[PDB]
This record gives sequence, structure tokens and C-alpha cells, in this order.
Amino acid sequence: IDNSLNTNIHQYHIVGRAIPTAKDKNPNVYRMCIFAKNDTNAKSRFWYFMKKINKLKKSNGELLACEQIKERFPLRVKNYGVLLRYDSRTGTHNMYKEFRDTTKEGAIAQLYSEMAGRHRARASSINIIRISEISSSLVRRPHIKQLLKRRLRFPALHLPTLQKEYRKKFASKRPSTYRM
Amino acid sequence: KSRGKRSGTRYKFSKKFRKHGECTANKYLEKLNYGDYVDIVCDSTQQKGMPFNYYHGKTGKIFHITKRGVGVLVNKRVKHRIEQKKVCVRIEHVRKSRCNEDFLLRKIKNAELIKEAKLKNEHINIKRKTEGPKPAAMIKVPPSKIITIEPLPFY
Amino acid sequence: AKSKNHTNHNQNRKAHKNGIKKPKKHKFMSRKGLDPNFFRNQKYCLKGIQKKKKELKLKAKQEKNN
Amino acid sequence: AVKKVGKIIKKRTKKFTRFQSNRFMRVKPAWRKPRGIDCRVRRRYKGTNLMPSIGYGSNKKTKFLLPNNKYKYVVKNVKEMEPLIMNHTKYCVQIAHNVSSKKRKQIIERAKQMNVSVINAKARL
Amino acid sequence: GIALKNVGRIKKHGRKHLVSKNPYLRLLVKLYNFLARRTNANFNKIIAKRLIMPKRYRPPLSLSKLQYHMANHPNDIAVVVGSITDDKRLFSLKQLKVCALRFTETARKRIEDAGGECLTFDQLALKYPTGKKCVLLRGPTKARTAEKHFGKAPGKPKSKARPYVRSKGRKFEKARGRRKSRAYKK
Amino acid sequence: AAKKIKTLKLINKKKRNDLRQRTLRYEEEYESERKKIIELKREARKNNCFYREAEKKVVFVIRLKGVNKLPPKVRSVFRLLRLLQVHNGVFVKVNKATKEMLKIVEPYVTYGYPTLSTVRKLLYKRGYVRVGKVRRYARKKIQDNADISKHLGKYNVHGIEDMVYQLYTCGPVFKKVNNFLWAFKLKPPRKGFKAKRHAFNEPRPGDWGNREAHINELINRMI
Amino acid sequence: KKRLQNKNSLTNFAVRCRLNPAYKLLRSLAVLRMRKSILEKSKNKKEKRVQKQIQKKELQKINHDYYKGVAKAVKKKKKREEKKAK
RNA sequence: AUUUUAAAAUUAUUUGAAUUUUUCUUCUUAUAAUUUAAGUUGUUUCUAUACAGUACUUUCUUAACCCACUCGUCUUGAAAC
RNA sequence: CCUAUUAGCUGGUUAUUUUCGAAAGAUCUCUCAGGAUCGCUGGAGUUGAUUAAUAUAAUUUUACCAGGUAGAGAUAAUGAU
RNA sequence: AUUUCACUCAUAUUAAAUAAAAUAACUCCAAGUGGGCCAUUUUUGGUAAGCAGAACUGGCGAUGAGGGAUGCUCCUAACGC
Repeated sequence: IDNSLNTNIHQYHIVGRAIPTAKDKNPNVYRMCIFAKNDTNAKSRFWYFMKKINKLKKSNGELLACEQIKERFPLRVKNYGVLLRYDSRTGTHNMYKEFRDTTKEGAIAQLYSEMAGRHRARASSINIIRISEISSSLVRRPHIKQLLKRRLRFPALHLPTLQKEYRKKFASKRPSTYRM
Repeated sequence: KSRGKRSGTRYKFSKKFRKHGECTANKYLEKLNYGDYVDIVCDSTQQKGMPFNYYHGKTGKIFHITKRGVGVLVNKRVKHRIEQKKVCVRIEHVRKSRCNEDFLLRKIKNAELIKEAKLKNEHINIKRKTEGPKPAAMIKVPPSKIITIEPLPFY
Repeated sequence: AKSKNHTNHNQNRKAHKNGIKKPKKHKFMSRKGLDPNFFRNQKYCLKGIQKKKKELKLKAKQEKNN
Repeated sequence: AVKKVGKIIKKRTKKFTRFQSNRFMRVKPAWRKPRGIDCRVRRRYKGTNLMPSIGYGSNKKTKFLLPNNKYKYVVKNVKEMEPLIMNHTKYCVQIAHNVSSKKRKQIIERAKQMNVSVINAKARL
Repeated sequence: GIALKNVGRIKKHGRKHLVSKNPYLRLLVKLYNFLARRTNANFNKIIAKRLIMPKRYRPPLSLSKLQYHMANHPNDIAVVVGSITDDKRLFSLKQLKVCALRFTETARKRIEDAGGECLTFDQLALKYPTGKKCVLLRGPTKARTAEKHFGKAPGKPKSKARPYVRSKGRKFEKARGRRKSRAYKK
Repeated sequence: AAKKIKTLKLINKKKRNDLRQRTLRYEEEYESERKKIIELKREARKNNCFYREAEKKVVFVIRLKGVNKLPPKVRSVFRLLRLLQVHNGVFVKVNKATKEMLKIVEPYVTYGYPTLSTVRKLLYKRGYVRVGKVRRYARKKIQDNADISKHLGKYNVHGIEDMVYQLYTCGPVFKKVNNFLWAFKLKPPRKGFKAKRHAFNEPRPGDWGNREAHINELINRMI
Repeated sequence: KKRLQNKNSLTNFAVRCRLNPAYKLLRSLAVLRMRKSILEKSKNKKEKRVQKQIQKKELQKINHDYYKGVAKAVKKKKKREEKKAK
């Protein structure tokens, strides 16, 4: 396994409820599932969203079980869908999102680098909601249709990247850029 | 440049909405005893015996009782230390404290609980629980009753 | 020249240097001007016990010393 | 740096010199604590004439002993040698600077037959 | 970088070692330091602490006060770390045994012919090492004129401090601030 | 005199067998506790009737900032939490009062669930104990059970066995354990902090806050 | 008494056993499980895995209840969005 | 020189017991050792087979890498134009 | 010569190490370049603690108090509009 | 209201939590100080100011060390060898 390529997201699911009070003798139970860097980070994000959408926090919310309900097969190949909401330096804007990877864990996280590179939206400004599964033909994005084509090809004109072993400073002569 | 007796008391000594008028009839009907904790709350309707600038809303022991006045022992912080101060105010400006009723019922509880506990010879503690972590219990959440919610986008 | 008119800087730090002291909490306080005609009666109360105790002790001392 | 010879460890050599004693020349090199205000040596600025402190103090087990591994004792005549007859292997004798030649000879011979060692044995001869 | 009161060093207040270069007193404090260290006696500990006290904290004890203090147990031994002084106000003294630092000559003579005897602290250590049947006393430490000037300054309300004046006449420190007629009072 | 040596010799074997039987009892207790917790979680897995543990009643707190530029009440909270150096660590019993008083100092510490192996490591390799007399404590490494027995043997919690047996599950004696234990003087992290200036909970890298169960790695990296 | 070297209470076997009288028993008891031959685990792995069919089925049931709940929440979210779109 | 002892562990036993079921399974009845206890000891060379050097100790003078602004003082603030 | 007049003002004020260690607030002052006095500091001493407690705490919790700043309003009063 | 006799309210984890809480408390003698300044947050006058005047906290003064090339006040962090 290679640590450099991998992010640090795993599955979890923790269940609880708001505190049963004298006023609320029989409160209802609720749940929601997001992934983040850590289980604690995801719990904090969940409580922030609970405070923003409803009125409850740790002072009036408790949890009564915890489990790690991982995926059916992490080695699968998927196409899912989520909903993005973010803010710029002058307003707020929303859209949807879909991407392909092996599992939801990185499926959540491939988006942040693109957002930061393009719109300089720091991760504290983006909101992602309602993960589900998308179709392969329903996508109206330009790039993602050729992903599941019947047959496709392109060359490999990327520049070489050798090891620190063989990145020797003084070369006998100039290298080329064809390879293969 | 202005440090009068009632300076800066525009709102502190102002009478509350709907609360204008002299004190109620039986406000004069409180059994005050010596060494009794009591709050000192100014009543601007009564002018004699008015509590001074800083002691409004404070609490202190009763060290003096007169025919219509009360001497209250209130600790006041000045510079580098707290020192005792004896303030003599009329009884309309005095309201019986609610610090000792927290333990009055506790000390009645003692004479009925600790007595029976010892006479039957059990060990039971009485200190306040300062409850933090909730205990562990077996629960039954209904699969029909369980309902799901989710967050919301921008609008 | 102009002088610093006033500032509260460093003041409570100086206070907490030696700490905010508290009254010593003596058990008995003098009642020199505290509700006369009542503690005068208490003064009269004390002598009642004092006289009987003193006479009893003196009689016991004399009867035991012969 | 530190000197480590045998069990004797000296935490610092090249004894401290007075600040500005090099360029200023009525100022003797003997150390003096500089009071000043902006002296930079009391302020302990980097890389300038660090002051002596208590951290440099040598181990009290091996404090006043020489590289001889013995404590020095100065003597004026042969009548100050007796106390060394119980400590001939803990103390080394040293003649006083103002002792004459033949007195020096007659105490050096006494120290020799006493088997105690002398530091300045080759003086005035 | 540590957050401790006075860099985490415990500080003690008061005398550490006696500062009197009196050889017999030095022997006494050495003996009683040994006794306090070895025996578990708070009695010996207190005597060892009191032996190194300053002169103002070893006040004289009068014969009358000694007799009054020891009135309720005559067979016990009084022991004080100060001097014993004669009280002419006492008509008669009887059968008192007391150990003390110093005895005034008249008080010693009076104790002697009253039937008692005067013991020094070496004798007290010799025949009562653990302080059995020995009651230890001390004279009035702050009854001297020095603390009559101490406390609240003379001029504060309800201040009993004695001022520093040349003479106690009407012409000295009596007019303004010491009577209601002139400005204020006290 | 002559009887004294055998009198003191026999009590050694008496206490030895007493504590041996007690170690048998606590071994039985660890086995029973593990079986009970696992079976109570498996019962939750069985049906739609959940089970859990609440907040574990004990947290481990590590200071993160120095001794300069701190609010007075933050300094007081540090003082009465015994967190006085930059890399000090303590065990804190968890309740409403102490959790509230620690929330005011949260931006200068990181704290979380210690777990059993980590508490054992901390006590065994970094555990120091106040063996001296009251207010003269004279920090000393454990290295034995004699001092633990001297301070707690009359209170029958003598032994580092018992101290771990007691610190993990916060039983009736936490006073005489936490206060008896010297504040842990931890090393800097082997791999380093992420950002002491930012919370562990912000999306950007950060350190301070409640790591919950994620502090075991930090502790055994700092140990 | 004089201070000696603080022996590592985790790696020094003698001092660790002196601290924990049960440590040697626990270590030997675990070393026995380690010494248990590969044949036993090879024969018993299938039995242990097949004895947990009920447990994995119950876990699957709970997870599929979660999945159905998520799907129905998706359905309700879409119905509300469609209703309020016009 | 009247706790580097007691125990703790290990070895060689032995006693009985015990249970994970035994070649690092566990505990005393008893013994003898040893250290993993109870903060470093051992082997071989060299100094060296000399009375002071080309070595070793030290002083001094030169460089070199990094650092280093005149002190005293008034001052909130001095290297101060 | 009185006279080494006085100066709330300027400058100077001589060995080492160790330990503790500030204030530039306040009241009064023919006071505003000063002084006195509180406050901060050191030294000395006693009473204590030395009994993992009690006193105690720039901390929290529980219970109970007092407020009218932020905010909010013109249909709730005044002042506007 | 005071006094004296009875009984007795966990006191063997401590009438809530935590606490290098007695490094406490008190007294005496006395030095220096009594021109302050800066930073975050709040705020008054001013068009504004590295301006003038205030509140809280922390620093500079009185203090160096690593970093911000550079810098009395910024970040880390305060100092025996």
C-alpha cells in the first residue's frame, strides 16, 4: 500500500438522539451520514449541521451507539452523486457534484483540491450534502461521458519522474521526451 | 466631576414597568432574625433608608435589627482586598435571601434519611452527585419509530 | 507638560500580587452601639448565672477546706 | 569546552575577562559585573563576553585538588609539615615564595623522607 | 519554563538557627534539637524552637503568674523558656518546682526558701526527657511598650496605638484631631 | 528483638499470599469485564436495540502552549489542573464541572480517550509518584510497589496493578490515584505537531481540542 | 536511599515482574497461544467463519435497514424539491 | 562497617498442589547458585620499556565556520544625526 | 570674609557570587521636573500547617440573586420622520 | 437572647468538582516607585495621524534565545554549565 497517494477517510455510523426531557417525554430519533478526515471531525461537522438546521447541540444531544458500517466492496468502481454549497468572498453559490473513484471515502475528497485551485474556496467554506448514486448516461458534464466509453486511447507524453535513486545530477548527455 | 449619592442610577433605581407604587402590604411581614442572609434591593418609592450607590442587588448577613431598619454586613472589594461594610437600610429595601433555602430542605432530609440509614446500619453517601457521564443501560428503539433527516442547500 | 490623567492599568495585577484578602471572620463582634436596652438586658442575664455560680463555688471551697 | 582528565572534570577554561578590557585599556582584564543599562553583557546579547555564573562550579568531590589529584598546602618551614603525616597521599606541599634557600633545602629533604610530594621543588637552586 | 509560585521553592518564615554566640545556650539548643529529632515529643520540639527565639519572645514570667498558672496541679513541674522575676505583689509562695532559662536572684531565693527548687534545662532534659508531668508556659510576649505603638497608626479611627511624643503634657500632641473642639477627634 | 526478625519475616509471606489471591481476583475481574462488554455490544448487534458506553469518565489532557501571554483564569485553570509545563499531561475525571472548567482552556490543550494500553504505557514508562511527605512530595519514579503500598496499602489499592485497574475504570478511588501521580512530563512528538495554532476539528490541519479516541497515537508518539 | 538507574519497567523482565506479579503468567499464557500450531487454526478457521453466518446476516439486515432509510430519505428530499420547484 | 539485604527473574534440583495441557504452564516445603536484581564491567594493544621530543599537558600567536553596532547616562524608547 | 550660603535642577557615585524582586495607579498638596501617604517589594519575627485536610483559590458545578450594554422597535411610550 | 445538661448530624474518601492549597496568616522596619509605552478586543475627540484621551488582558520597561532578511512591543518560547 502507498501512503502518499491515499487520503485518510474511513467509514463510520454513530446513532443517538436529542435528550428526552420532561417537556419532551418521547423525543424522536434522527440520523445522517457524512465522511470527513476523522470520526471526531465528522461528528463535529454533524453537530454543526444539526445546530444550523435544527436546534440541538451536545448540551441537548446524546449518542447511544457507535459502529463502523463499511462498504460492501471497497474495491468496486462506482459513480455517485452529492450536492455542493460554498461561499466566495462576496456571496454564496451552489451546484451538484459527481465523480468516479473506488469508494465514497475518496469520492468525497477529490473535490476540495479542485475547488481550492479554481475558486480559492478554503475547506471551511464548502458544504456537501445528500450522497447517493448517479447514473452513467444521465451525466451532462463534458468529461465524464468518455470515462465509460466502449473503447478509448491517448498517448503518454507526460514528463518522466524518476526515483531519488536515479535522479542523478550530472548526466552523460541530454535525455529525450518520447519514452516507450 | 459628579459623584453624588445617586449618580449613575438612572436605570438601576428606576421603577420597573407595571411595578410603580409603594411596596405591597405584607412586605412588612417577614420574620427577620439575627445572622440571616438577606438580599439588599433598592426600592425607589421609599426614600428614607435607601441603600447606597454600590450595594443594590448584593447579599449579606444581618448584624443589626431596629424598629424599622436593618443593619446588613456586606463584603465589598476595594483595590487589593475585600473588607466588611455595615450598611443600615430601611426594611422595604431588604428582601429575604434565597441562598439558605437550598440547604434548609437538605438538612430536613438529613434528619429523616441519615437517621434511618444508621439505625438500620447501611453505608449511604449524601454528597451532591455533580452528574457528568450518563450510565450504561439497555434500550429498545423501534424500527418503525426511527426516522431520518438530512441537511439543506442554499436558497 | 500634560500628565497622565488616569489609568487603571496594572492595578488589579498589583492587587492579585498579594491576592484579594478577606475579612478575618471573628466569631464575636462588639455591639457598642448595637440595639441598646436589649444587650443591656443580656448583661443583666449574665450576672444572674454568675452570682449563683460564684456563691456555690465559694461555699464548696470553704466546706472542703474546713 | 569542558576538560575531562581522569575523574576531574573542569566545566570551563580561559577565565572570564572584563567587558571592553581588550579595546579599552585603562580597563583591567579582571572580571567585573557590568551594571549599565544598555550594556549588552548584562543583557546577555549573543556572542559577546558571557558572564560567570553558578553553573560553572566544579564538582565538590574534586574541587580544590590539582591535576596531582591532591590538595595543595603551602608551608613556611619544617614545623608546618607534621599535619601531612596522616595525609601524605591526599596533600601535596608547596614552599612559600619568601622562603630562603637553605630553609627550602631543609624542608625539601624533610618532605622527601616524609614521602609527601612537593610542587615547586626546583626553586632557587 | 514552569508555572510555579516563586519558582517552586518552599519558603519558611522565622528563625532558622540561633544567632546568640553563648556557648552554654548553643549546647542547650544542640541537646534539645537532638531530643526533638529522636523522641517524638512535641514538648521537646516546642522547647527546641523556643530556645532560639529572639529576646522579645522570651518574656519574663512573674512568680505570681507562675503560681496562678500552676495552681491546678502542684506536683507537676513548670517549665518556661524565659526568665523568672519576683513579684512583690505576691504575699506568699509555696512549693513550686520550675525550670527556666534564668532566675532573678530574689525570685530564686524566694523559690528556694518556699520549699521548691530551680532547675535548669539540662536537668529538665536529664530527669524528664519526654516531658512527663511538665507544663510549659510563657510570659506576656506582646505586653511590652513596643506593640503599644503597633497596629493601626495613631490617627486612624478607633486606634489605640501610642504615639511617639517627647512628653505627655497638654502642650504635646493633644489639640487638633484629638478632641472634637479642634477640627475632628481621632 | 530475636522474635522481631521472624515476626517481620512472616508478615511478608502473609501479605504476599493475600495479594496473590487478590491478583487472582482481579484477573478474574478483567476476564469478566471484557466478556461483559463484548457480549453487551453483541446484544446490540443482534437486534435494533442499541448499546454503547457514554463518555468514558476519564480523559487525558496535554498542554500545548507555553507559560507566557495567558489570561489569568486560563492560568488558574492550568494551575489547578496541574498542567504547568508546555508538554505536561494529566488524567482528568470527566464530569460537568471539570468539563466546563476545561472548555475555557481548550484552545491551549489537546485531550481525549486514553485507552488501556496507553494508560499502562504511561504509568509504566512515564509514571512518576509523589513519595515524599505532604507538601514535600519529592517526585520519584515508581520502580517498586513499596511507596504505593505506603500511601495506599491501608486503603487496599496497593500496587501498580491496582493503579491501572483503577485509573482506566474510574472506581471509588480517583483522588488518591490522580493526585498521588505526578504530572507526566512528555517528550515532543516523534513526527511532530500539525498546527498548534489551529483546532484539531477545523478542516485545515490543527491540534488543539478534543481528539477523542485519536489521542492514543499522539501519546505513544510523544512517550 | 541512594538513587539508582531507573530500570525500564516495560522491557526489564525482572523489574516488570516485580511490579506486576501476574505479568509472567499473562506473558507465558499468551506465548502459549502464539506457539499453537498452524494446523489447529487452519482446521478451525472454516468452522469459526461458518458459525458466524447468523451474526453476519443480522449485521447485513441492520445495514440494509440503514440503506433503505437513506433511499427513502432521498425519495422524500426529491419529492419535496419537485413539489417546490414550480 | 548492624536493607546493593529482603523479595524479582533465571538455572540446577526437590516437595506437594494446581490448572491453560505443558520442553520459556503456575505457586511454596526446602537447597545451591547466578543476574534480567542491586546506575559498567572484562580482554588485548598503545603510551612504554622515558626523564621531557616531532609525543602528551598548558600558554601565546595566527587563521578558519557561525556570531558580534561605543560604553556610562537621562529616557517608554540609544548603536544613535 | 559670612561661605563648604541655598538649589524640588544637571552630571558623577569605586570588588565578586547567590537569593528575592517592583512601580510608572491612587488621595492630598502655591501641586504638575517635587513631597507625603496608600498600593507593589525586600529583610526580620511569631502564630500556624507538616494529619494527600482544613484554612485557602483571578477555576468550575449546583441553588438563588441584580442589571438594561449588544441586539430589536416605531403598531409600546417620548423625540424625530 | 444567653448559659448548662441530654440525644445526634458521612467524619472509617472527606455535607459538590479540582487543586507542587500552609509557598498559609499576622506583625514590625525599610528601599525603590509615583514622566510610561505598545499589541488584540471595546471606545471618545479629530478628515486623519507612528495624534490626543479612556476599559480588559498580555507584553516592552526590567529580557535575553529560535524565527519574521532587517526591527524595544509580532509568532514560538522565557534563560544555571
